[PDB]
Amino acid sequence: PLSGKSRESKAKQSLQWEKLVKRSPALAEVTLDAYERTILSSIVTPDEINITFQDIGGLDPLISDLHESVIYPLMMPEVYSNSPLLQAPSGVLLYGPPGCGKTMLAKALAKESGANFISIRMSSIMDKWYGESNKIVDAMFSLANKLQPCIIFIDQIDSFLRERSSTDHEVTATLKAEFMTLWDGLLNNGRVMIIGATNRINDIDDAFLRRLPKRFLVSLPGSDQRYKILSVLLKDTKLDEDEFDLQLIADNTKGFSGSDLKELCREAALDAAKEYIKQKRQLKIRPLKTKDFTKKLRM
Amino acid sequence: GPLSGKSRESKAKQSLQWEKLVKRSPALAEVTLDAYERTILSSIVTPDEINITFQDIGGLDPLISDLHESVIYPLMMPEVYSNSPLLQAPSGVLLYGPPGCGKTMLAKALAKESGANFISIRMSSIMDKWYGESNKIVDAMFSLANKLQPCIIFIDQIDSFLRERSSTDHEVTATLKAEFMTLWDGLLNNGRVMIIGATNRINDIDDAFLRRLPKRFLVSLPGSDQRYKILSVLLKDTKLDEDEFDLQLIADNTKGFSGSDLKELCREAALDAAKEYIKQKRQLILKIRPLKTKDFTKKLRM
Amino acid sequence: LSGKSRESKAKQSLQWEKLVKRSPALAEVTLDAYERTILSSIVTPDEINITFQDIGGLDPLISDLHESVIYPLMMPEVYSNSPLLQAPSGVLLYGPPGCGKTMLAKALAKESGANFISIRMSSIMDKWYGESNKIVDAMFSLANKLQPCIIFIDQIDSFLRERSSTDHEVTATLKAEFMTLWDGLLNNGRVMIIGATNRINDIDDAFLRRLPKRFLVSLPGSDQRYKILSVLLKDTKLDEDEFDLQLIADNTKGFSGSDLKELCREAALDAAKEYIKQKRQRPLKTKDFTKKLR
Amino acid sequence: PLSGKSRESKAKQSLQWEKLVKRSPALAEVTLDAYERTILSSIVTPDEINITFQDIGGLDPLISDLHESVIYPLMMPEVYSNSPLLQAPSGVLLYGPPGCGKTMLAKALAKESGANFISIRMSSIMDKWYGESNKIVDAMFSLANKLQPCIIFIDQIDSFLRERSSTDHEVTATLKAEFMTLWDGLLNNGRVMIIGATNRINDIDDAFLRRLPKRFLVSLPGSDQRYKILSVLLKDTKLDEDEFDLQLIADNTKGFSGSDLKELCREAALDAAKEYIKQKRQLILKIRPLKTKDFTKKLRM
Amino acid sequence: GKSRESKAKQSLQWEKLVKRSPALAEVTLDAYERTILSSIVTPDEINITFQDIGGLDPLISDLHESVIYPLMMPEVYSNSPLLQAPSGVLLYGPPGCGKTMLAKALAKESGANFISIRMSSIMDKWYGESNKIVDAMFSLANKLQPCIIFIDQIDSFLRERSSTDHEVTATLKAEFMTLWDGLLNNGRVMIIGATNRINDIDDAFLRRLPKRFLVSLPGSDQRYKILSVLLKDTKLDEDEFDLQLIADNTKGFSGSDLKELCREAALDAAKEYIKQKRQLLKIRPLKTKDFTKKLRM
Amino acid sequence: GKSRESKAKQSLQWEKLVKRSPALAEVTLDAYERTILSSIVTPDEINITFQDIGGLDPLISDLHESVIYPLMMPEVYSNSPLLQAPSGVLLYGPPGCGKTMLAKALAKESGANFISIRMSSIMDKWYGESNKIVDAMFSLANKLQPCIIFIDQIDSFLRERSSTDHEVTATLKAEFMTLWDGLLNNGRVMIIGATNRINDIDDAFLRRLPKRFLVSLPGSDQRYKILSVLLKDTKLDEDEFDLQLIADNTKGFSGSDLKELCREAALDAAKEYIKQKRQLKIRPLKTKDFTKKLRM
Ligand SMILES: Nc1ncnc2c1ncn2[C@@H]1O[C@H](COP(=O)(O)OP(=O)(O)OP(=O)(O)O)[C@@H](O)[C@H]1O
Ligand SMILES: Nc1ncnc2c1ncn2[C@@H]1O[C@H](COP(=O)(O)OP(=O)(O)OP(=O)(O)O)[C@@H](O)[C@H]1O
Ligand SMILES: Nc1ncnc2c1ncn2[C@@H]1O[C@H](COP(=O)(O)OP(=O)(O)OP(=O)(O)O)[C@@H](O)[C@H]1O
Ligand SMILES: Nc1ncnc2c1ncn2[C@@H]1O[C@H](COP(=O)(O)OP(=O)(O)OP(=O)(O)O)[C@@H](O)[C@H]1O
Ligand SMILES: Nc1ncnc2c1ncn2[C@@H]1O[C@H](COP(=O)(O)OP(=O)(O)OP(=O)(O)O)[C@@H](O)[C@H]1O
Ligand SMILES: Nc1ncnc2c1ncn2[C@@H]1O[C@H](COP(=O)(O)OP(=O)(O)OP(=O)(O)O)[C@@H](O)[C@H]1O
Ligand SMILES: [Mg+2]
Ligand SMILES: [Mg+2]
Ligand SMILES: [Mg+2]
Ligand SMILES: [Mg+2]
Ligand SMILES: [Mg+2]
Ligand SMILES: [Mg+2]
Repeated sequence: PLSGKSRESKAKQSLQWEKLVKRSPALAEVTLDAYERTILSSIVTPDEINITFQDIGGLDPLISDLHESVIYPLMMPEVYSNSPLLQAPSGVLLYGPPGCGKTMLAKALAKESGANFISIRMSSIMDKWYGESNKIVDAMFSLANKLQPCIIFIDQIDSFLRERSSTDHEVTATLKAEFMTLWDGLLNNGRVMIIGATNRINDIDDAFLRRLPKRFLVSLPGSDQRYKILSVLLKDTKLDEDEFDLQLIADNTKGFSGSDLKELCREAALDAAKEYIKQKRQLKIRPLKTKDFTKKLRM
Repeated sequence: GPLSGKSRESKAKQSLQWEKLVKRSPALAEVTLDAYERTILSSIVTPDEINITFQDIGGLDPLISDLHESVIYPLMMPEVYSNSPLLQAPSGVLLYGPPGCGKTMLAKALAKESGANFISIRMSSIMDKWYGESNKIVDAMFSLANKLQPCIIFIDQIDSFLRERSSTDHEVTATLKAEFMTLWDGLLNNGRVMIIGATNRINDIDDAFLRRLPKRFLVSLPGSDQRYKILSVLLKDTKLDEDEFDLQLIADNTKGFSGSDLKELCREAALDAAKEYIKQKRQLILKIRPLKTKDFTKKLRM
Repeated sequence: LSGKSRESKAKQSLQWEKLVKRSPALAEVTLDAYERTILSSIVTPDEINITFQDIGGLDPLISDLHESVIYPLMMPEVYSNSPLLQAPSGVLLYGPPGCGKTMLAKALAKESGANFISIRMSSIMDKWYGESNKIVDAMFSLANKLQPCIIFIDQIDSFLRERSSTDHEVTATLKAEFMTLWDGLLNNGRVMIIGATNRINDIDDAFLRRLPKRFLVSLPGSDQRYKILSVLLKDTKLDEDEFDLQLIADNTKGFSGSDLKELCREAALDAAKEYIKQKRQRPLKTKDFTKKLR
Repeated sequence: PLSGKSRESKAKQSLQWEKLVKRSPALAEVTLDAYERTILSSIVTPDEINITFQDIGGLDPLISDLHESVIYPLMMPEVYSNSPLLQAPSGVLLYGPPGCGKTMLAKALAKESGANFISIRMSSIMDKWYGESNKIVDAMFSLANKLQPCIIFIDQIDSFLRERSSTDHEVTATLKAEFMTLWDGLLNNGRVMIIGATNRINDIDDAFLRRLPKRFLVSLPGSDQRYKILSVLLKDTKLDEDEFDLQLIADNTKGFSGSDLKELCREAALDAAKEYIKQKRQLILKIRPLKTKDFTKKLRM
Repeated sequence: GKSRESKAKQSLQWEKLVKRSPALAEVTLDAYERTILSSIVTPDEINITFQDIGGLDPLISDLHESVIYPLMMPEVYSNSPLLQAPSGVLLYGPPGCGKTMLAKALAKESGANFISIRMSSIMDKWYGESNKIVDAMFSLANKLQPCIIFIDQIDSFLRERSSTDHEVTATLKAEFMTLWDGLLNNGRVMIIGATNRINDIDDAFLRRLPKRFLVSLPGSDQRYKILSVLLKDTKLDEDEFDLQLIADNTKGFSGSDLKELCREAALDAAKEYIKQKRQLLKIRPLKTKDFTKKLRM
Repeated sequence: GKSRESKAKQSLQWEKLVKRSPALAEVTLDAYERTILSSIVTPDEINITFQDIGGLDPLISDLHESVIYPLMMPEVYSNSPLLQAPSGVLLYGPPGCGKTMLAKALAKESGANFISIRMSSIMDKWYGESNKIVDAMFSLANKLQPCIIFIDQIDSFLRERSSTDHEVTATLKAEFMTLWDGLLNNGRVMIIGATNRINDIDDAFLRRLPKRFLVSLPGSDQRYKILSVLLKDTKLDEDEFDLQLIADNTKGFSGSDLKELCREAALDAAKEYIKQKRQLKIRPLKTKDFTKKLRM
């Protein structure tokens, strides 16, 4: 193990295992090894994510495609048992320009999708002790198999699954080989699926990119997609009907990512409520206007 | 006395795999093992654990027949070949090629249909942080493969295990790979042990390890007829349209598609064609409509 | 790990005690070993001599930075009415060198009231395998533990370089880990990562999106040069009639804040050499400034 | 605890000891330590080897040089006792490209040469327990001295004797230092010679390379050498009297190692006889004589 | 192991056993059996009811239906030979959960004669004394026919056999394996074990413990039941006290952790009354707030 | 054990126990119990008051009202069964703080019989002797009913159990777990332990230590209080001496660091008086002596 020895890590693992058993009572009889228990600290429950698929704007076709091709085949195998071709992908890639909502879809998958979610970082695998990283990867796949509808999420997967080179470190090379062997090898994986989000799809190795067959292009939002982005972002605000012209705001945000639109919303909200902020600091928020956004917009 | 592989579930897996091996070959009941060989026993792959036969791999029929006549028959039927010393099975086999073209499929078919005892070894079973334990693990792997006399030591992604040795290589990894070369082809040669590897990067393998893999199978990208064969195999046990489905057009337009790409395309086509049935069943919780060429070519890029 | 050194352990204990004195609620907080090593990089108050009143020219940028960064972060009760009023996840200071970005970070460290972590590439890279990623993860977990926290990366162009094949494996996986913790599945608390850079094109786009609030600390305007000269020449004897700051500001064309500092230092030093000579054996005037001007 | 705790290990050690005493009756009076008993499992007898010096083709000058400079100075010291310089080397390095015949020569030294053979491996040397590896190395040298004409063969010796650095393990550092001391130190090994085989000679430490002073370069075969290797491999195999032309195959196999030629011969015999095995498998008469085309169809030409 | 206090304890336990079961009277005991008699646990020495263990009701029911009733009432199960009592029982799990509570309730409410043996009574410095002690333990257990031999933290006694073990430890383990299941099999004797490290137990020793109970960490409803049991005969506020909130917010808590939390909460709630009593009505009824001060949410 | 000096010490401790608690008379102790009796410490041997621990006043009060009063005054806490004393107490934190100081103050004036055991007493070479020693330790602690068994540096004794541990250490730990919380539970016996490495302690052993006190490094106010306590019964200047400056510049210091600083400052301030005495009063302490050694 050599990572779940600390008392805080053991407490985290017990919390996550208790949550998993509460969600799936059949997991009570499932026993884990020390390395699998080390992986348990990477289990991410729907309670940790405060983000629903409803908070995703401009990706409704992508969400429906993701559902009907990924979520339901993984989560409803009885429905899809008419043909053996109706299966969940062995991997899923969410690739696109930065700020368009790949990790948003990952958070919604952690929350809304029934699948147990393991979000694994490189730091939780790379161990300086010899041969520990490969055992950690093997136990991650073993634990994902034991929690049978599991999703292994690797954020920024381009670095994890980088094109193998002769200059790669030995432990990294054995890590990548072990991941390729367990991901698709002699021994099949039962309803275990790997999800990756990345900005550079070309940095991913060809043999790793092959193991991510279902790829979702979370591209820069269109005009309508920006309209839905703004509608989702300015939820739970004033949004006066006469003072606000959302369509003009959406068309003025040419080449704007979702994170940039969040920044624009935050700036406009801070500027519009600044008088109320000063009054509250000394001791209502004015309706949001197109003037505030247009002042913050370049146009 | 290895410090790893002594877990209770690991011991249960070793007992189960040994039971399966003894049931397959009753002569192995008298065979005794050391503890390190018992930890190697967890990597034994028994034919019931594999769902893939040689009939499930399409477009590699010349390769499959060549693999049979040059690898499987000289190893599994030595009495037929016991007339010339040059008719012996190769000491190693390399299935190399672009990703997704069917190397693990051939490994699965070798584990199932060949009848050789199969050890699929991963590096996490070999690397041990304790000093001189990886070498003992490798020695036990070769000793166990010699005890189960017709054996295949399969190492998937063997280009990482048998990578080009260098001065920057780790000490334990260097002695591990040197021990692997010594046991693979050295003094006291193995009886009927064959080491099969699968790589995407053949040029990453060391020259000495490569020499020890004299039989090389290039599982290259499929051609038009080969892609038709893969599409026909993948679309078996599935309702297909009559006088409307054009598999030849799909195979022709899938230029550069590996077998995994065709598998994903077939999966997506089945998901698209059955979507109305999926909705109807979800409402409950006709049948799947026959797959047309328009269904395949909708998402197929030309 | 750097926590083996006796001096490093003493520094970590001193920084932890300063943090606990600042925030008494941190007494019950336990830290990992890697977070303890990150504790050596923490810049508590009463170490920085730079105040927000010590920066001239960029006072509108100071007020904008306050109202958009410090108050949203340090006063969540005022901004808690709406979920769009939270502090930015990242803040960028970019422009030409010598314009006061480092003082802006220093005044933020002294005056904002949030715990300040100043990290560097040299203090983040480790010799062993996987220790850099664990160190980055501990940095983010520590910044979450000290709930109002500002992580500073001076010369953030090098730390957040655009990813390419020429980058080392350790650096690439470090940057990916930084991305994952900065904006990933697990939302951070009131953690803000701030960097000062000279080149804005060297920053990765996926790291630029993580710095939504960008402040252009550019070359000063003429009124800004006047404010800079007034701040720099404070508590200094100046002539009531001979000294005139207007033409000093007007003649300084294409001069940054560091260049204005250099001009002020030379003008003060040529006059103070006479005082040193008198000691061995006069207010500052404009003519000394104009002599060095070209 | 000590290594080799298996009952099969005890059976192997006792069998090898009985073989050694049968070969040389003088060894019966020699008592062994526990670690020397564990080293006894690495004893290689000529009955375990089926490769003689006649099975190695294209290396006749190297084989004769190896004999007259290594085997005869060691196995027949009476002849060489006239001069103190006429002595066996402290070590022998068989280095070269992979597949060229170094392990063939080691097998032939184990079989034909009368020296007791210790084919040691790193799995029988390295031990996790403290100080056991050094005692194993010491007892290896003690046993080699007891079985007085002895060859300690370490295959892939570039990993055992790799260039020492500050990054090596403490156990390996003391292991290498103990091997260095016993190999060439104060106390003199009588007729113990350490033969090594490697592909990377440059990976060996200079202080260990100087302990392997008789170096044999088993290089890639020439056309004459390839002809001899093919003639050796194709012996006791039916070949065509007229259509078969070995010289053309030898000329066309440029850069082919001995292993490459062995694989070529194996696949040529498989494809040439393929009608015979098909009939036999149908049943379950005569193998067709091998022709030039059988090697040509498997060659690049 | 002979001393005046120990001899008095042995005599007291023997009269307790004789008064409990008249058949056990007029039975000759060896000196080593007499020494083993000091480890006999009687029902009055245990203050734990089966009702004092909450959150394990399926485990209590399974224990009664598979362990206690087959051992205690063979007459009901006499029709089929397959309904016999287990040779051994293992109560394994993480520390904190009620393995010792289960063992205490077995010592009090199963009705079997109980031998709670410890390593001090078994291990003996002199030659061959420990094996004779184990032999006498099994002989005494056979003499009191419905006997339970409870070895708490049984992973230390039944640890995996190795060469590094002492000669006397290996002989002890082999003697225990021989008497546990060998020739001349025992009567209604069951060796109940409790441990945290099940993997440390030897394979043959685990084989001799067929019926294994996993007393895992409590779930939310099990925590609610444990908190309800621990707060029995304790005044609780009618409206302020919310036990479900405390059960849901004590994630990862074992039963011992809940006991300590309840003790600390009671102390904090009754601090004012305790100070008033020390310097001179009743303890203040416990609220949710008292537990949430100590809670880390 | 089984020595003339050892038996004399055991007899002396037994007379001290019977003198303090008259009900302990006519109580028979086994040979191993008599051996454990040499580890009994008494208020005479400990010359440290709870008032001699500065800065830890909230910890002192918490320790009192949650440990000492529930253990030594059971009549007050009688009505509610949940008001019992903890089965164990752990004092953990960085070295230098008052963990042993707290243990000494508990040994003096908590009123409990104290067994300050060390690993030389418990661990024995002979077979089964250490388990019998632990059993007799618990039997003696139960006999002296309000007892406290203090094990300084308890991380080593209660370390995480492993199969690579010696069989006697594993058996010793299992016996300690069984007697600490098992069948036939102890009376008013509490196991207090001090450590710097709480993470080294086993999960079952840490479970058996429910009450845990973090004696962390002193703050500025705590440093002032510790300096005031350490500089008691010594002469300090009325005008030159200011404790707040020294407490401010002693950043990151523990109590031990302050004790050594105070000792160095006292030596340097009394150096000339000591030289005069060696040739043949104490100069009042000023801030110059403390800030001279201080590196700020
Ligand atoms: N489809 C969307 N719906 C709603 N908000 C969105 C959407 N896309 C982006 N955003 C906003 O922009 C932010 C982008 O964060 P996120 O982590 O999802 O980006 P990303 O696409 O994964 O980028 P990167 O991989 O570079 O981190 C979100 O937190 C949200 O505030
Ligand atoms: N010739 C084929 N016939 C049928 N299916 C195939 C064929 N080739 C590949 N596939 C499909 O591709 C999937 C992946 O297994 P495959 O054997 O292709 O991996 P691989 O070729 O070893 O590539 P990698 O080295 O990247 O693992 C299989 O599930 C299989 O369904
Ligand atoms: N507004 C200002 N008021 C006073 N001095 C200033 C101001 N701006 C810059 N300076 C001077 O510029 C010098 C250069 O440091 P400064 O903080 O400006 O660097 P910077 O803008 O962060 O540049 P870089 O990225 O090259 O480090 C300072 O030492 C300071 O004297
Ligand atoms: N000179 C030769 N004559 C006949 N056969 C040869 C010759 N060299 C090699 N071979 C064939 O190649 C096979 C392997 O050769 P060998 O094991 O000696 O390789 P090597 O030179 O030791 O390389 P490595 O050090 O990588 O093992 C032998 O079984 C033999 O049949
Ligand atoms: N299921 C439960 N119901 C009620 N109280 C419990 C339960 N489990 C534990 N407790 C409380 O916790 C205390 C300790 O529990 P117990 O003695 O069963 O643990 P243990 O099995 O000895 O731990 P270990 O596994 O470390 O030996 C008991 O005094 C009891 O009050
Ligand atoms: N709170 C305090 N008030 C006064 N003096 C103190 C205090 N804490 C420590 N000291 C000084 O430290 C000395 C004892 O230190 P102590 O042994 O308690 O440290 P510790 O934390 O127990 O060390 P360790 O954990 O390494 O055993 C005493 O002589 C005392 O002068
Ligand atoms: Mg992202
Ligand atoms: Mg594959
Ligand atoms: Mg700067
Ligand atoms: Mg060789
Ligand atoms: Mg217990
Ligand atoms: Mg102490």
